[PDB]
Amino acid sequence: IKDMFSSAMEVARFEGAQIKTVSGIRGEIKRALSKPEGHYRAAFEDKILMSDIVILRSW
Amino acid sequence: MLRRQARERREYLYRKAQELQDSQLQQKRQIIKQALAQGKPLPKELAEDESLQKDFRYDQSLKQVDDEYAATSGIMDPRIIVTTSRDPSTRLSQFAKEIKLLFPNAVRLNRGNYVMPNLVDACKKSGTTDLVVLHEHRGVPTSLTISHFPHGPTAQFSLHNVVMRHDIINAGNQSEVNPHLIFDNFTTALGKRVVCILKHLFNAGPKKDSERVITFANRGDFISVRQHVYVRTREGVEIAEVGPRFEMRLFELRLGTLENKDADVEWQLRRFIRTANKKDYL
Amino acid sequence: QLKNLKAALKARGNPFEIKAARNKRIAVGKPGISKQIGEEQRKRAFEAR
Amino acid sequence: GLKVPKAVQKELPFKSQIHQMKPQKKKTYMAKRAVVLGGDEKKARSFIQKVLTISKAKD
Amino acid sequence: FDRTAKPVPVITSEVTESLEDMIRRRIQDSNFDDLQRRTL
Amino acid sequence: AVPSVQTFGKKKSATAVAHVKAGKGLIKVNGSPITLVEPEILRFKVYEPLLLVGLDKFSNIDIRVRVTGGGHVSQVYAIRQAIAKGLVAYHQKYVDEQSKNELKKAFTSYDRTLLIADSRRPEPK
Amino acid sequence: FEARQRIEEKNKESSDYHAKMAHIVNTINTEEGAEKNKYERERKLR
RNA sequence: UGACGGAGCCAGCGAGUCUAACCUUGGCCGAGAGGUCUUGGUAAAAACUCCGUCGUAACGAGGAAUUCCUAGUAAGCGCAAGUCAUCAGCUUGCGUUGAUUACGUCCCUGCCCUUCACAC
Ligand SMILES: [Mg+2]
Ligand SMILES: [Mg+2]
Ligand SMILES: [Mg+2]
Repeated sequence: IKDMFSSAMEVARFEGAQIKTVSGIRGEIKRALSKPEGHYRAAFEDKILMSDIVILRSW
Repeated sequence: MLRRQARERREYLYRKAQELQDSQLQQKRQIIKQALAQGKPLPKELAEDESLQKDFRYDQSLKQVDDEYAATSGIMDPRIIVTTSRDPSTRLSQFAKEIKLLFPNAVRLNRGNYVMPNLVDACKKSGTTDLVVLHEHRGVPTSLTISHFPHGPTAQFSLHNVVMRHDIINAGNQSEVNPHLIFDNFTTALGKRVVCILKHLFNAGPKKDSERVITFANRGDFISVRQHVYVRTREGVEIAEVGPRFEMRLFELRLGTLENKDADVEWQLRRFIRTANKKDYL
Repeated sequence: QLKNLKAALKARGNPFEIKAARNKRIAVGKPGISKQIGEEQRKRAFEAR
Repeated sequence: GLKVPKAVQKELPFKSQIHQMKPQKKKTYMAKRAVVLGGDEKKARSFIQKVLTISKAKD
Repeated sequence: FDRTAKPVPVITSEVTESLEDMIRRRIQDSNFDDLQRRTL
Repeated sequence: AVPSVQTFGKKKSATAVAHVKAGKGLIKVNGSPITLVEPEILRFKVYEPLLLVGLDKFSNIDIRVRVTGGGHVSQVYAIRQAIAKGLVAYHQKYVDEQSKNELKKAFTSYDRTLLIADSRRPEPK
Repeated sequence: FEARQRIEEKNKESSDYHAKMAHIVNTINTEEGAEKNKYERERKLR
């Protein structure tokens, strides 16, 4: 995933956080990718599409 | 062999499906037995079932370890092969040796270009009981899968906080007696299932004064595995870590060998269900 | 390790809490103690928040 | 539609083997011989396949 | 924010001591859960 | 119908199918003459049957070999095994059994792998 | 560390809520149901 | 036991209407939303065999110690997939080429076990 965070430092703060797609597919922030800054790896309960948008709910 | 193994699985699978159907019948016989002993009236369904009452005369004279392990439990000592993933790192080779020393009847085998169907077929020919395959990430063990032959189950674990004995200086050599086993805090049926799988990797009938103990301690589905050597003192017991340390968390359990990806799953870890955090299955 | 243990205890009457490095030309740290101190200091800080 | 792997399709029992006709590339003689009535018959043959299209959709 | 999974436990010194106390108790009571050879 | 026989040779993933029939001594591999088999250094390997029993026996038959899978070496071994098995089977079916016995004796005396598959199945220890 | 604390707090809060809601529902059924049945029999007696 | 170029040629895994860049220069249309075009920069089977050419600050194959390893094994080569844990600073599979040395001994080092015929 991209555009959620600006740098890998921010991702580490949210590692393990709960996320979902518009379709309702639930996932998790697994690890921050070294290159480029802000990109990160996530695992979802089912395969997602490129058109989907992932959301992290926070308060 | 191949024809014999195939039929034996079909008969085993057929026997299970009948047993699930027979479970209601078994309970009905229990009600009849209780009523005869206590004298209470039978329920209406049992009262009008003439066939069951006639059958009860023959079935009156009717009376544990899992079905796969029941045949050889406590009779034949296990035969275990410990292998790794293709092109293993040096650390994984060392760790595979440590796991080999952990189990008294384990043999380490090099997996260079061995194919998974070939590996299981080769082990089944030689009478091997279990197969252990280890994975790693940059020289850090990550997973451990145990496949019980000839027909499963296959239990896969993920290893965390691994501390190998090669990291210890002047550690010395291990003792290779048949060790005592400790299974702490396994309550649920799945916990009993895991205990049965892990228990049978060891030889039966350790000596009472055996000086080596292996403990599998369940703490929130993370089974801590430790190996200790103890000396009975005059006012208690003193133990010492021999290693390795690691915590293993079950995440899959299939009714078949590790080769068969189509084997029916006995249990899997659901991580994305909303109530995942709340309950501990083991 | 046990034979050393029996020799030690009879003389008197856990090397895994230490990692030891390899000398290329030795105990380097304390995981259980350091992580415990590392975990406790943020625990009281969490209590403060 | 589902496509069965050829490795699986090869080692299937006699009863269940999927019948997959290959396309023909060389022109068959009967394909070069058959006469198709044009003009009036074309208009009376397009009309029918329209009528059967409506009837199937209505049902 | 919410977290989907509980983090992997950290082996602190207190955790080891609690684990060690159980092992010493079991050995002292001489109660072990180990496979027993079947008769005949 | 023209008398013909079919045989298989196998080495690792390489599989060769040999069809041997009455003919005029035409040996082909994958639609080309046997003399063009590659690598050249191992060419005499695939010649080994033809030379061990003599080219006179092949003067009355045509052999067509089709090879798929594996690498160069395994393909060569599959070809030679298929050729030997095809010759023996043809002499079994459409010629006296005495010559069959002589062919089997020669091939087994030189190299038994020409007839029986060389399978290095794993053996745990 | 913060993730561990949040999960344990959430689980504790959820368990208490379910116990509390069960208690108020059970007590209402038992005490008011008794009067409901107790009244109904008098109407039957009448 | 090279580099460059050309030629010949050999695998097995793998198929969700699903697979996938970024930053700019400007034209036109449109109330807006936006749509289309234009533009520069940045990032992103191999082995094998045959033929022809040249030519033999840091570092030039890695000390002491220490670890592992017995046949389709060590080692080399590439191709796929990412399968609720783990993994992409990577992980797991798949095929290709494929050896040397031992397969004996309890001498040393550890661990372990012992103290129904006939014949002994
Ligand atoms: Mg290797
Ligand atoms: Mg590789
Ligand atoms: Mg690897």
